[PDB]
Amino acid sequence: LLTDYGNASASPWMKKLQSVAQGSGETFRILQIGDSHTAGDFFTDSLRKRLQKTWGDGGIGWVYPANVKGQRMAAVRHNGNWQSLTSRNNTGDFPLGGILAHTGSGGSMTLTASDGIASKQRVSLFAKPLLAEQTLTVNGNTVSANGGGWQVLDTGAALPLTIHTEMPWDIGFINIENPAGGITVSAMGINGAQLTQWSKWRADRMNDLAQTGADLVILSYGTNEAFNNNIDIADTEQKWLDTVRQIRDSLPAAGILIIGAPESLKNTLGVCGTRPVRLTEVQQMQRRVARQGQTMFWSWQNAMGGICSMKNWLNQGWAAKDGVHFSAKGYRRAAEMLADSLEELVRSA
Repeated sequence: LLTDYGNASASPWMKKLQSVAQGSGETFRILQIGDSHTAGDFFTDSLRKRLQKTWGDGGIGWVYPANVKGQRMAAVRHNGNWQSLTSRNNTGDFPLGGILAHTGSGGSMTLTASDGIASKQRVSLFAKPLLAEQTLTVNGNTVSANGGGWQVLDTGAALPLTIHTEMPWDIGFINIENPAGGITVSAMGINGAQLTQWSKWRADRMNDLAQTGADLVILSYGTNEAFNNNIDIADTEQKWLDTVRQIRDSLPAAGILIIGAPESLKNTLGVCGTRPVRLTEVQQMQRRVARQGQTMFWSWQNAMGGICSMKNWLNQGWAAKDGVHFSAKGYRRAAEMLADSLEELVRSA
């Protein structure tokens, strides 16, 4: 299911994962950026809880600053008055991820862990104050911007985490990491999004990517590309290649993993017809990009059983009735196979 068009065993990220496996105390950071499959967190959470069992619970990772409508964090619950805005339907000075929250004056936000660890964790926030040297608090402690513009605030706190804002800030993803090291899986999904739609985010987004410290970047798109009947494959392929180059420039030591689009259906009639007219071309394009960019490629369609499988997963309670989105059990099933492949690769090094 997983093809390596690069050299995983000899790569710096692999060497770091192995060190983490031996309990070196580092944090190995997995960042899946994708569409609605990613934004639901069912696929990514399965991946989270499994890889964390295998190599260590490094903490919840990069999570939303607030509740996002139609999207889901499994590993944190939100309680506050911030308002999330997303690039799905809107414009904005978005940091990497397509997500920001206006806090307003007198703003307040608390994130409480669906489980917990209650000891002081490492905390970073993407954040942009209205005014240059402005402040906010985290569990009562004063945390300060330097200059203005988007930046990462580095601090430390225990969960539950309460952020107060006397005057307005915009806040992006927030990083929460166990200081004992281990694995984090971060889910940066936008409902309906395509990979080329990083262009909706701010110009310095690659600078943001560099600040996430991701050691493995998983790109999960293709579904919505496939639903554009007039997509230019040739042109799209370039922008995919160029996006891969940019990732490599900004995170020279990261591994890159491309998840080929799973089978989706235009309609659900008669032995898994009908596929979107352009699905196959997008799938084949993704593999080509993987190979040229020396990336890893996980075939989600093969993982399902190959062509004509969506109706079967549909019949099996693994897919939604729309033939495009999966059920919770469906995502957990698919993520487990990815996990399998990842552990198989590392075991093989």
